[PDB]
Amino acid sequence: KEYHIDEEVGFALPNPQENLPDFYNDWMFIAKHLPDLIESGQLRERVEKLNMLSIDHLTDHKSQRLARLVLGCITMAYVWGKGHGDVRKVLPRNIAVPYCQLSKKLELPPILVYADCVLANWKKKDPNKPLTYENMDVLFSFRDGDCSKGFFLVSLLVEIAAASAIKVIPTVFKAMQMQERDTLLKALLEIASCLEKALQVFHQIHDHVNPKAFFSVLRIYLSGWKGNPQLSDGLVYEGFWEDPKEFAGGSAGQSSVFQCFDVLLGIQQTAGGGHAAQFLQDMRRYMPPAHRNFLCSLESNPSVREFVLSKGDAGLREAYDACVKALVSLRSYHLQIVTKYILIPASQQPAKGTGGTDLMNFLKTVRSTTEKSLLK
Ligand code: HEM
Ligand SMILES: O=C1C[C@H](c2c[nH]c3ccc(F)cc23)C(=O)N1
Repeated sequence: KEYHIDEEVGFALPNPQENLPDFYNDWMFIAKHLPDLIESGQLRERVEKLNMLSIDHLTDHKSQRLARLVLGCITMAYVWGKGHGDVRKVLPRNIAVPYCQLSKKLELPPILVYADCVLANWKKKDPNKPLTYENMDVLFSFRDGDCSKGFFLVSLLVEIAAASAIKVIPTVFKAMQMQERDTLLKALLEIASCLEKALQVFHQIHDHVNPKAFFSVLRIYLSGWKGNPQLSDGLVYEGFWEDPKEFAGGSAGQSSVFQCFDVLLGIQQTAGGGHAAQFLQDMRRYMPPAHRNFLCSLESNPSVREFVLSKGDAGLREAYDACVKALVSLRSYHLQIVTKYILIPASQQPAKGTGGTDLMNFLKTVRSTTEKSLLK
């Protein structure tokens, strides 16, 4: 099927919708003017003084995703608010019930996710320029000096960078069942080049993001109500659910990019039964419906790994390894990001990433599992 993947931007939503139908200018204004409404303390009230708009005037997917994004950021700004510690352990029935309903139709859970605040949360400034940081901006933000532009867009520019490798994947599987060795070597080497060029994109996080800002401000807003003490037994979605419900916060863990290439190269991240594997399977529930699909479509295919090892073919192993290396490289570099942006900021606070994991030995499990797949 068509797995909602683009030749140019891969898993990212292509040319997203910036404006909702006029019926929803109530929603739109609260989200568009979020930095000032919590700077004041009128956000929770402006949301409480909102009547229940039904969802059935959102027609196409682009719209429903922008509504997800609007209803998403509002729900976070409400619950967390100033984010200086005072929380709302219950969500207003009037924002809850339409957001819980849109989330059920899209098969996503009712909380801001990677798909919303990165993949649907962008536009290009001058629509006849390339997809660089200068010529791009996010649609929605939480506060000022939250460095949410840098964070969300460097995240995106990696997704973009990976799209050139994802489009090669069908060549790999065709080459295997057509028994075309030269085609397959070229394909894996191409996927390799794209994945090692994506490491340079990661370097931009230092340029456009600020450690203390991310950690003390933006981290609090992308945070979830699942194993969070602040909201002991989840959040109450008044009207929709009889009890309160626990849902994990936003994470690049909800990125299909890194999981896609783990599955392709037969790196069994989602096997073994432990904490790291479990997190990575669970975060697929937070991926869009058609991406969740794409990943198990890749699991359904014959193993590139089993195929490559079946032959005494140095060049093919070298190419397969070059891919696995690229993935280690990125996860090795990503460990340095986390040290700079979470570990040290936390140590100057008189860990806990947005996802909710024992992150340092979680990442190194996931990093270790990757380099265990190196053939040689
Ligand atoms: C300031 C920047 C970043 C920080 C502070 C950060 C932090 C973290 C943390 C704490 C986790 C563990 C999951 C959790 O508990 O949330 C994680 C996982 C992950 N991050 Fe990041 N991250 C950053 C940038 C990026 C970017 C730009 C990407 C990709 C575009 C990325 C990709 C991932 C992936 C795929 C995982 C899941 C684990 C894995 O597959 O290796 N990260 N990150
Ligand atoms: O603390 C973090 C940051 C990191 C992350 C990287 N890109 C993201 C996009 C959205 C989001 F909610 C979180 C992230 C993560 O998985 N936990």
